[PDB]
Amino acid sequence: GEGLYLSCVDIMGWRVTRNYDVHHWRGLPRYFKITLRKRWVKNPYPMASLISSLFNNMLPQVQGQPMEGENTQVEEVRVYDGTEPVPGDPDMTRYVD
Amino acid sequence: KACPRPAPVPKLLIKGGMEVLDLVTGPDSVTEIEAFLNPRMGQPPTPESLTEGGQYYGWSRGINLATSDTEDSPGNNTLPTWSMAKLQLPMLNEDLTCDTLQMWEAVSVKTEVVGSGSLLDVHGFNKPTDTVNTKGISTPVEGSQYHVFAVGGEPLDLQGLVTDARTKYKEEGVVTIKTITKKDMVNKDQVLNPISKAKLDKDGMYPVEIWHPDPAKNENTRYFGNYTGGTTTPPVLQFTNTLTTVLLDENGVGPLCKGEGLYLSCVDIMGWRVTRNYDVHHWRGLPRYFKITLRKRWVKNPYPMASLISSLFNNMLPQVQGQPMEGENTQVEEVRVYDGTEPVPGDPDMTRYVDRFGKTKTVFPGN
Amino acid sequence: KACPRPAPVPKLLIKGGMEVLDLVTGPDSVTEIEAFLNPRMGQPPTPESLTEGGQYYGWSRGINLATSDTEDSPGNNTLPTWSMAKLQLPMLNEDLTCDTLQMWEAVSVKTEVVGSGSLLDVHGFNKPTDTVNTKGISTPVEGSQYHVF
Amino acid sequence: GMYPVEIWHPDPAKNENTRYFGNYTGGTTTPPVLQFTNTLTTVLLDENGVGPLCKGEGLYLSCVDIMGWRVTRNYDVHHWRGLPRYFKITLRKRWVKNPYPMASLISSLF
Amino acid sequence: GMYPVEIWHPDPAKNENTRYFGNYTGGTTTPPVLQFTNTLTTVLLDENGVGPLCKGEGLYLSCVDIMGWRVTRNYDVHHWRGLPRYFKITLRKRWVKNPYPMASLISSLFNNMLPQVQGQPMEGENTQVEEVRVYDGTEPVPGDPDMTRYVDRF
Ligand SMILES: CC(=O)N[C@H]1[C@H]([C@H](O)[C@H](O)CO)O[C@@](O[C@H]2[C@@H](O)[C@@H](CO)O[C@@H](O[C@H]3[C@H](O)[C@@H](O)[C@H](O)O[C@@H]3CO)[C@@H]2O)(C(=O)O)C[C@@H]1O
Ligand SMILES: CC(=O)N[C@H]1[C@H]([C@H](O)[C@H](O)CO)O[C@@](O[C@H]2[C@@H](O)[C@@H](CO)O[C@@H](O[C@H]3[C@H](O)[C@@H](O)[C@H](O)O[C@@H]3CO)[C@@H]2O)(C(=O)O)C[C@@H]1O
Repeated sequence: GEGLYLSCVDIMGWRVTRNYDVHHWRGLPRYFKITLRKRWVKNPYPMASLISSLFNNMLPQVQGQPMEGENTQVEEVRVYDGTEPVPGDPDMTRYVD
Repeated sequence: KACPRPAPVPKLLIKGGMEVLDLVTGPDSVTEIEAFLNPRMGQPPTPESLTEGGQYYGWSRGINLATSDTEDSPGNNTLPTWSMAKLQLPMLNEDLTCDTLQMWEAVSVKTEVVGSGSLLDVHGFNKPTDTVNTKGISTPVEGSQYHVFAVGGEPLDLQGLVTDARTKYKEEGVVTIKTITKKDMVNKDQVLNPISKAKLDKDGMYPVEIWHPDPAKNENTRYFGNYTGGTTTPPVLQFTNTLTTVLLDENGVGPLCKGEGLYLSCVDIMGWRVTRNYDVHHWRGLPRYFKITLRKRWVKNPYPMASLISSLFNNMLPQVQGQPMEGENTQVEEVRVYDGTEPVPGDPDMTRYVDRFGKTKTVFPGN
Repeated sequence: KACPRPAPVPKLLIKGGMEVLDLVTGPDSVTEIEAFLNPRMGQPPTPESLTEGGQYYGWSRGINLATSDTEDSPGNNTLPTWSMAKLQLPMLNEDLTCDTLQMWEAVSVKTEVVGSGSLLDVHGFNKPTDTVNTKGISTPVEGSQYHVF
Repeated sequence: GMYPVEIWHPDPAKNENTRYFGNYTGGTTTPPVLQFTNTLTTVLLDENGVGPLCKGEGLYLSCVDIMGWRVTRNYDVHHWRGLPRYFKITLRKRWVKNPYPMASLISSLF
Repeated sequence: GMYPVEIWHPDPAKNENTRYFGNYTGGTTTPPVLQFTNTLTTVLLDENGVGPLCKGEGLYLSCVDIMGWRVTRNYDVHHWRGLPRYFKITLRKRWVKNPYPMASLISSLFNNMLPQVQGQPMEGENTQVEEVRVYDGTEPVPGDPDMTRYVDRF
């Protein structure tokens, strides 16, 4: 954002009324002195995400079936980048019952 | 040591659900997505109890007829609807530098409808073979069938045509030509209403009885299927894990998911199952598998940065409402532009224009 | 370092409707024209009221049978007929000084008959499956079919 | 919408600048079948890579799509259904020789 | 001869090392059809030129052949027939990378230097494992690193 988020709590305890046991309680305030600088990072963002945003504008909203979620009807996915010599049993990893 | 080196097969990085995608891939790195759509025609999933919904799940409820020519109102479960979904994919990279970006481009896809075996159940209470002594086989699914599907980089563009523009479709819970174009149907819809065009924005909603893959002059979906009419007509199907198909286009392209989503759409009527109580001819469908193979393709960005960048920053500005320097009553009487420096002309009230290409000492007004 | 170069594809020049043709298309230009013809067999368009024309538009009206080997009356609305049309492209030649003119040549064509789904309406009023108790399905289109173009 | 199919046919002339096709599928109960596809293109190109030539800048599409009889729950009013057809005509510019140089009467009525 | 066909189907698992093919031809009176012939062969060869590799050292043949029903001239007791299928497989010897980690074998005996544990869920639908990240290389610092790689989370 360009935001600095301070957050806190400072309960001291119960203030008790000479009346009864209205233990209604007290807290104090807090000071902050942030020392901050300017640091170069790599843009986390893909600018034409907005071009994509545009496509998501011109492109209607669907209801449509579950291809994400808990009952996703996505059965499986695989990704391949390289070339590995034919594996024996491609799928044989950590055996646990 | 040099134990002979096995054949080179493409190396799987990781498999698993959609999240596997999350992982940076690289740029040649392909993704295989198996998934499927369940056949939603009529009775919805929700009445989970096989008593309350009788579990007609994946079955046209009953077949709601018509009064007579005058009145034909179907039922919202006497109505098989276009089944579909959208796969949401990761965003890939940019290069505002060379103004070029990469997209999710589908290539091939194997698909298969499953459950053709199910239509070998021949007990149960359908009309028996021999009605008479009430014996035989409880008659298999038969009747018209239809399977069609598509795969696209945007939803399916469709077109409505119907049998009788008078059918009393409900305004409620289904998308009809009306629901889309407010007004009612006309004989035109009934044949080729160039107006009656929608998008597959919903699901289990536009019935197939109406909406059809419209061969819009334009498309980023590949689709196909077929009709097979009839009443007794035998159901026929293809069990195979062998074949792939090419979403690739004529220029070697396939679809490209604009909006990092992939769109699957399809329908699979097998035909009517028939009760004994009566000829409550209600129909069945089967689910469909999908194995989409899509790669990363580098494409020329379409619309110019500025436009977006600065189209936005101009939409940020205070909206002004004010006098017309536009439209049909511009309070602007005139505009000229100069850059050069010709030597004095003659007629100072001369004009100048440029047309579909070039610039002209406008005709001496004297035509 | 450089720029990735997307695959080469035929560059669109303009798209829209017939007006587009007007563009000085050059010579190796290409034109894609999508159009469609409505099936004018039987009932003509015109009576738009689905009560007066019943809206049989896109249907042979009734079946004007004949009287006998001697007598056979057609009934012009009991008669599916050849549907056609003409696209009027633009004129291409202009320099007559040459013994070389230029003209429009058709190359290929995708085509598709649409709406086979329509025939999935099994309710409505057609002879039922079960005539007897008047039940079943208002029996779909069936019969000889013919498609040509 | 005039010449009825029941009468007129694509006469295979000696000569033709049109490509045509289709088929009959006779029958009474005969089920209908159709082809939904986006994918396939057809070539009007001829045996010499010529395809048609819009002599007279006209392009002439023509077709007929009978599907069968819809039979009224009544009597046996078999009135039959038809469907529409899309066309994506792909066409280019071809070059030719000026025909007019065939002088006055040398071609006139020839 | 247990899984009734009536129920079970060749599931196109995302993954497969089998080649199946078949068809359903429905109907009540539907006429049978076949192909008496020893002429052509079929390739189980995979997309990458592989074909099945008998994992285990087995070759698995599976099939079904309903021809339709034989109807008793008695009543209307159909009870259908099927025929046998022959197979002629052609197999070669192929080289692959080793799949069997002896460490598993030997460390199958490691979970015996310790017993079996019940204990809370760290795999399931209740994995009290809220999170895992794996890091390997080094990149300069990014802004928001947990970037919503999906368009809709915007
Ligand atoms: C076991 C059995 O007989 N199943 C029938 C059912 C049942 O008769 C009942 O509907 C569910 O227990 O009918 C099926 O068809 C029904 C379907 O066409 C629906 C469409 O809305 O209507 C049912 O009758 C309606 C009637 O048409 C409406 O006017 C009325 O308001 O409600 C009635 C039902 O209460 C049809 O019978 C079905 O699947 O539900 C067909 C099964 O074979
Ligand atoms: C719902 C229904 O059954 N519609 C019928 C109609 C209706 O009976 C009609 O619309 C009532 O106005 O009849 C249809 O058949 C007609 C058709 O065969 C035509 C062919 O020309 O003839 C009609 O009778 C004619 C008669 O032959 C003429 O000589 C006379 O001039 O006019 C009569 C009609 O008023 C048939 O009834 C029809 O399409 O109109 C078939 C529909 O299914």
